[PDB]
Amino acid sequence: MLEAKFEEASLFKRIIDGFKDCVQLVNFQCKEDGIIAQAVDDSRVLLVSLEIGVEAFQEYRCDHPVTLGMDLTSLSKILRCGNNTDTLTLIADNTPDSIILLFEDTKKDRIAGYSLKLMDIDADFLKIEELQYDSTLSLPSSEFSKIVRDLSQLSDSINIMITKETIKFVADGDIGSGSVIIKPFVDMEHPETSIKLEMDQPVDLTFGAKYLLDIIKGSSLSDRVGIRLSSEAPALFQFDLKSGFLQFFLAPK
Amino acid sequence: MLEAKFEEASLFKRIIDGFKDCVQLVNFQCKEDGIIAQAVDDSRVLLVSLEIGVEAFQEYRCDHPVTLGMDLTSLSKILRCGNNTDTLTLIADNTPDSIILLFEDTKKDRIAGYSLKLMDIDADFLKIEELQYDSTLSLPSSEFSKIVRDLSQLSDSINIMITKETIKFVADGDIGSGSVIIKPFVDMEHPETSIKLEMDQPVDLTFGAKYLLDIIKGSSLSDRVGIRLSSEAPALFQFDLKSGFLQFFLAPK
Repeated sequence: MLEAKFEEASLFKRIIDGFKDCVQLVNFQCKEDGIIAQAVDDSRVLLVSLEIGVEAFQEYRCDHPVTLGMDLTSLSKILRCGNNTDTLTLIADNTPDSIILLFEDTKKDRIAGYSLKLMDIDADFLKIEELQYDSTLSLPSSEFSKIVRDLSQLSDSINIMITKETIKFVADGDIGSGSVIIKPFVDMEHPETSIKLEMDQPVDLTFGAKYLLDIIKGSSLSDRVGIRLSSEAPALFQFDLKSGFLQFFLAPK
Repeated sequence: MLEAKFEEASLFKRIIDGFKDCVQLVNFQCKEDGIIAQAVDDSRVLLVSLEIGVEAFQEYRCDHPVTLGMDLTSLSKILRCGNNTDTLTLIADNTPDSIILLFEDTKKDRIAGYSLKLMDIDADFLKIEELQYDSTLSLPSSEFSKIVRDLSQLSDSINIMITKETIKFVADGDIGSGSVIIKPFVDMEHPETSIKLEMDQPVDLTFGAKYLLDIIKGSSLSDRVGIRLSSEAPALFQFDLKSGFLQFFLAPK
């Protein structure tokens, strides 16, 4: 048996939102300390990686390991029906054919439950090693969205350059041309607004805008996003959850 | 989908307690206005009949009719695990192979769920008609237990006679012999303790003690029990629930 209950259904919706647009079928591997879910883009360009620990749930129980392979387009249509402020409880038995999603509001005395047919996903193992990066930075995730959403109009590629106190984004296409420079800064009154940069080595990297358009969809999960960049390895984008994260690994062109 | 949630798991335990000892396999027929479950004794002597309306649950949802055929010995072993003060939620999908029982305590942040395999019961339809009875009476259900438990030791049969202000029980066997006479009475300060009798016609009936031993197991569900007796028809024993009842129909020897 598995019982994983979110205080706010919304949390789970937004988790599925960072995923559904760039991968369709994902296994969710539940065990005693919580859930990880990890998927590749088809084209092997984008790896997505979720961790939700026990502490993220209102109440959680998983005595024996289960894999919940579920279609995110389907899952997402069921999640659409929940009030975004409801209780969400996931329930699945020992060897599951199905998952049960149960929206509950103890205030209004309203209860709803939906059933989602699990499927056999059979994905490639993902070997995600822990690395050292040339540069590390954080900023409000919504500042990151706005830059990505704006420059994306102009080019399929966005170039990111990091130099001593400079984070530079550039997009150059057929119609137009964009350039944004942000500087690390400490915000006395509002530290959540700060841009932090830690640079061991300058970096200069190009990424497909389409993939950055996918990653910025993790934004609703966290005020801030952490970007780790390196000349040899894929870049890493991370949105911290209360007791977990959503990570994207992206390869430069 | 079906979601039927009891504020107190205990209510459901005691409901299953009035049943499990005299019938093993019962269908529970859920629909929009709630659940009825009805079973015969093998020997066709004892009919059991449950009604639980919507108002009996904390929250209830059943849009489409489902039959939950379940083994009460099994069901009862799962129910044993619940804290008697917990939340119990029953969940079953559209066409169910299984039922899910979910014990929850929002105070301790403890959650447990168990799965029970439904089975195909195939019972006889029960034609339960509404009748006129010679005599009708109520009394504390626990007074009824004590009389039945005591006289049962002495004889496989208990004789019940009703005359103008007299309710008489008699048991006569090989070892011993018992006689209890209770008189209708109004209890000023404590009306729940009253014995009420309404007699249209005297009655004189014998019943198998074993079957009365089964019926008095409905006692934990209600302070009072109503007994309706007639010379032509089976006797009717009823424990009222908050918005339903548990009935037993019993044929005299």
